[PDB]
Amino acid sequence: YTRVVWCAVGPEEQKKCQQWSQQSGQNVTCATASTTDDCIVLVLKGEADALNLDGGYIYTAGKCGLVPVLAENRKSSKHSSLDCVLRPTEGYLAVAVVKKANEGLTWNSLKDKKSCHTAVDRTAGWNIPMGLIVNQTGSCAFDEFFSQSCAPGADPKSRLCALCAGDDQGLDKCVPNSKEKYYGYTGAFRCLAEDVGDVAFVKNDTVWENTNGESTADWAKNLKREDFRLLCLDGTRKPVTEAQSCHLAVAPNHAVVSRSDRAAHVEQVLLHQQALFGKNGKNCPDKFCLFKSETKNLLFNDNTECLAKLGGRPTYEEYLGTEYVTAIANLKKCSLEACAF
Ligand SMILES: *[C@@H]1O[C@H](CO)[C@@H](O[C@@H]2O[C@H](CO)[C@@H](O[C@@H]3O[C@H](CO)[C@@H](O[C@@H]4O[C@H](CO)[C@@H](O[C@@H]5O[C@H](CO)[C@@H](O[C@@H]6O[C@H](CO)[C@@H](O)[C@H](O)[C@@H]6O)[C@H](O)[C@@H]5O)[C@H](O)[C@@H]4O)[C@H](O)[C@@H]3O)[C@H](O)[C@H]2NC(C)=O)[C@H](O)[C@H]1NC(C)=O
Ligand SMILES: *[C@@H]1O[C@H](CO)[C@@H](O[C@@H]2O[C@H](CO)[C@@H](O[C@H]3O[C@H](CO[C@@H]4O[C@H](CO)[C@@H](O)[C@H](O)[C@@H]4O)[C@@H](OC4O[C@H](CO)[C@@H](O)[C@H](O)[C@@H]4O)[C@H](O)[C@@H]3O)[C@H](O)[C@H]2NC(C)=O)[C@H](O)[C@H]1NC(C)=O
Ligand SMILES: *[C@@H]1O[C@H](CO)[C@@H](O[C@@H]2O[C@H](CO)[C@@H](O)[C@H](O)[C@H]2NC(C)=O)[C@H](O)[C@H]1NC(C)=O
Ligand SMILES: OC[C@H]1O[C@H](O[C@H]2[C@H](O)[C@@H](O)[C@H](O)O[C@@H]2CO)[C@H](O)[C@@H](O)[C@@H]1O
Ligand SMILES: [Fe+3]
Ligand SMILES: [Zn+2]
Ligand SMILES: [Zn+2]
Ligand SMILES: [Zn+2]
Repeated sequence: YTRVVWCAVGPEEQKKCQQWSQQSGQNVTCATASTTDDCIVLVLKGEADALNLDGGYIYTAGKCGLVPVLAENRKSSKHSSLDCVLRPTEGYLAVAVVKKANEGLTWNSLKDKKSCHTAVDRTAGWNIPMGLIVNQTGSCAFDEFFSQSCAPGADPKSRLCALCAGDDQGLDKCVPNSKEKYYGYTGAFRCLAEDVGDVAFVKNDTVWENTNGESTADWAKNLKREDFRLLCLDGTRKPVTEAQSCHLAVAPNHAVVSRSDRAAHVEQVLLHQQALFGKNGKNCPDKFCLFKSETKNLLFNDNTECLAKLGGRPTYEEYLGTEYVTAIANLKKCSLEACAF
């Protein structure tokens, strides 16, 4: 058989990947790159096999010929009798989150406010909110909309990176990897929690997972759900319990992608690796947990119960959904079928 070469984005993911590799008996090994796009390029070159991607990155990867293999499946209600690996995914809720204390901030007064984004090109953090904003403002100048932002992956000298903080030393400001303090779901929510931004573009789960003691992290320790609100598209504000009626979109779950020629083997290896290291995994938590990273969502989201089989052997467009694909396409006209590499 062959080994599977995972691609880790940044040095923290690399550390986790190297643990996984050690525990896997080298069935999985690790390549690393600085950005998700660079990992995609490694995969395209055949120098890595696979990584797990947000839907916006799935679009990039898809255009370049990479295919979805398995999807993250979090806890559900529905389809409650089937195994996680066979339970249909549900998709996560992209939300706009503000402080309750920031009274009178709504969707319609976001202009010239400070924003926190997971990263450029990600679903909840970018594609959905900026796609909506471009459409409603009828302008492609999404780079001049918020007074300041943290939008990892944007030009570090620009207003879209002005709120980003980098790493301990204050290097890597605005890089789109976990070295950036305000990267990703948990980083963007932290940017809001610390009042660096006025609004965070994250998902519903992020808010719950980092409040009311669900996170023991210093910046999250003491956060309370009731101190946050969601911005609905109709201009109202709701408690974070109302995400099902106050979201920006429903997003397709992050999913593993590979070259088509390696998909079957990546799939088999992953199904076995999560049997060992997944949620009820034979050797998790004693040895290693693939879906834990102390809240940092490294390699996979920490709320992943399993990687689930896809159904209909879907193309990247089918997996993302035609509506989301066209929304992305429309947005990218601002910055039209390619491989961008
Ligand atoms: C925004 O993001 C949040 C973070 O992801 C989401 O919150 C999380 O939601 C999930 C569930 O969607 C929660 O997971 C659960 O946590 C529970 C406690 O830790 C677990 O314990 C029990 O789980 C059972 C299964 O869900 C529940 O029992 C029931 O299920 C039975 C059988 O299906 C049903 O049967 C009925 O029961 C009735 C009782 O009176 C009876 O009258 C009827 O005749 C009928 O028999 C019924 O549905 C029942 O409720 C049980 O209640 C426990 O919950 C559970 O296994 C699961 O792991 C996370 O805890 C949430 N996380 C946090 C931090 O809150 C949030 O949902 C999301 N928002 C939106 C809108 O998507
Ligand atoms: C920012 O603005 C842009 C521009 O408005 C916007 O892009 C537009 O997005 C629209 C929504 O995706 C899109 O409109 C479409 O819907 C048509 C049908 O959608 C269907 O739903 C019904 C009901 O569930 C079902 O019958 C279908 O199964 C579809 O799921 C779609 O197609 C048609 O084909 C059908 C046959 O296959 C026919 O029955 C029917 O006659 C239609 O011809 C359209 O192709 C289209 O997807 C707009 O096209 C699109 N505009 C442009 C110019 O591209 C972005 O969405 C927005 N950004 C954000 C983030 O919101
Ligand atoms: C690494 O991958 C190999 C190949 O899939 C696994 O090998 C299994 O080994 C046991 C014991 O020799 C056999 O009974 C199985 O038949 C092998 N797998 C298959 C399906 O051929 C091995 O278990 C993996 N190790 C880890 C730690 O992941
Ligand atoms: O792959 C299943 C995905 O289903 C949805 O996608 C729909 C989409 O809503 C619609 O525009 C189109 O007509 O059909 C696709 C199915 O490919 C969601 O995008 C996701 O929840 C699912 O991954
Ligand atoms: Fe995402
Ligand atoms: Zn092999
Ligand atoms: Zn909806
Ligand atoms: Zn198909």
